[PDB]
Amino acid sequence: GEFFSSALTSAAAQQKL
Amino acid sequence: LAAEQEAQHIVAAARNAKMARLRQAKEEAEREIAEHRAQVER
Amino acid sequence: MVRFIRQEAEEKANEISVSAEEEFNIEKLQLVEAEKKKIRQEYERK
Repeated sequence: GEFFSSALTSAAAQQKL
Repeated sequence: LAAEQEAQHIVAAARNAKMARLRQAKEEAEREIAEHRAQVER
Repeated sequence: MVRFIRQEAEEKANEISVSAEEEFNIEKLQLVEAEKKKIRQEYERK
């Protein structure tokens, strides 16, 4: 839950998944 | 993300496109049979 | 990259849709050929 925002940012930056 | 969002729309619309295309194809196909029947009736 | 693979999967779904549409068109042509055969059948009967 804490790292959900960071994961969303990382998915947006790096990138049926 | 872009990957998650993009795939959903086309996959969702694929079934509707297939259904519409099948219905249309049957629509003009039945026209040929109707025309043959009309020629036979004449 | 990942978005490309997701779009490829979506395009595969769309290609399945298009193949289904083509198969349905062929099936409709066969069905109306059968309908013409039936029409000729009861027409010759009449």
